[PDB]
Amino acid sequence: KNIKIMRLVTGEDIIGNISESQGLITIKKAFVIIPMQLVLSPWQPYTDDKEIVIDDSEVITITSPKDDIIKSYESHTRVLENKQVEEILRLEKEIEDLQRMKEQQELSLTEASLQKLQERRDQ
Amino acid sequence: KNIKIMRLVTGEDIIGNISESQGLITIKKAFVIIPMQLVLSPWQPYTDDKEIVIDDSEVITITSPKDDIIKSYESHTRVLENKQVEEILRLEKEIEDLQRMKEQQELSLTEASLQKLQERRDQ
Amino acid sequence: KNIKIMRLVTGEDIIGNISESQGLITIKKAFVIIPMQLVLSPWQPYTDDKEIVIDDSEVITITSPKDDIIKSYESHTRVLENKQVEEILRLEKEIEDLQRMKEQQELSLTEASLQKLQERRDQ
Amino acid sequence: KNIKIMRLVTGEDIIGNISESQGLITIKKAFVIIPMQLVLSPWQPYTDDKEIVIDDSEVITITSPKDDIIKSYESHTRVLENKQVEEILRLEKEIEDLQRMKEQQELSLTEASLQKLQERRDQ
Ligand SMILES: [Ba+2]
Ligand SMILES: [Ba+2]
Ligand SMILES: [Ba+2]
Ligand SMILES: [Ba+2]
Repeated sequence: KNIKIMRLVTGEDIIGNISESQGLITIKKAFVIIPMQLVLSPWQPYTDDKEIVIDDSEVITITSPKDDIIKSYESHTRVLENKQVEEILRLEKEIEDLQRMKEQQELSLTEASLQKLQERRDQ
Repeated sequence: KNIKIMRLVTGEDIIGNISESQGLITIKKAFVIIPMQLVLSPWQPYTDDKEIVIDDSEVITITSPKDDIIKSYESHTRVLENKQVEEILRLEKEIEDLQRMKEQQELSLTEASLQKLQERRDQ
Repeated sequence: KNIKIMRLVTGEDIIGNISESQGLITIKKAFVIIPMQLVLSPWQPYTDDKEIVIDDSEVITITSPKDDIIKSYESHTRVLENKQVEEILRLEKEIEDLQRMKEQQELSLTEASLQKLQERRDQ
Repeated sequence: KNIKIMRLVTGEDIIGNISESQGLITIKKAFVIIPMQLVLSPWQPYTDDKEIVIDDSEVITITSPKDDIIKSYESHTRVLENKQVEEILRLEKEIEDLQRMKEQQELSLTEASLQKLQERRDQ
């Protein structure tokens, strides 16, 4: 584990897990720090990739942060995971309930209705 | 097929498929006729059984109806089946969409998060 | 266990545990279903008998219900038992407290007062 | 086919078909993603070239996107083509109608008028 803040050539502050292998660096769980206490936002809200590879030629400064920001970052990154798991449980329960109710509703049906059901499902 | 209206000892009018075997009669797709044009309602809205067996000692009159009521009954009994099939398709599509979205959401997860997911699902 | 709804000659819907032995049937934990969701009420609120015996000649239809009503009936029949037990605990605690307080109050008394107490209790 | 979102040094998000051959990359059907649901806009609205060649030294991150954005991008890129074809049909029909009407109008003319027509067309 290695948490190091950095400043991008664009002019923004990125905090996350860093790995510097061969110049090009790998970033995990990156967060944009908005100056405003502190506010953190997702860096790449359009991708699900765990790691993002960038080039060291496009980063200005890489430095270790103070402990308060470390605590805030850890708290935020565990709250997000907890909420994600809670939503997964909610979705699974709703899916199970809907499937059971649909099964019971479909159970009471006639033969011709079942044939029409199959035909329209095929269509 | 045999459609015969009847009047119950309670004082209500039941229309549906009738079968008189050994005194006790079997009724399918029974409908209560409300005097008000004509209005039909389900007879036993708390059961999913296709056939209901009653005793001939508890029915006053059993007579064949006119053609207009036959047409209305057939129209209503096909509209109900059509709506039932449409709702079955709606439910199946919603279930499939929800399952797919939950699968994609669960795909992006970490190992420790997956372990916590499994533990809480077991609980 | 056997839950079957039935319709009485009076024109009401009874749900509960049923046992058909020799024509005459035994009913346990009967509930009147009021058409209004669903609302259930006690059938015989003036008796404490667990089982009630009626005659099959006085019942119109006996049919198995759908699963939603089964779930509602089970929930209601466990909530009633839970509330009954809670009230039993409340009454026992109140009785114990009152008895203890009366005992301490009676402890501080004189001999002539005790004799008058005994005489008036005898009266 | 290969759809990968990327972030430019300018600070914008480009989604489209990507091909990385020799460092310099080729982009087809590029779209600017405006953060606002999602909104997509054309990247180069002043050129008709199918492919645009850029340099990898001018791109920060290249990552695969999630499925929702893929679906939205495919829907938008088929709607645009459908509308383009519809407009082509509209224009062709209008041109044919105008040409036919002009032909019929020109048919009814005199010899001297035809000579003046030819002279002024030559001018
Ligand atoms: Ba540097
Ligand atoms: Ba009779
Ligand atoms: Ba009977
Ligand atoms: Ba690069």
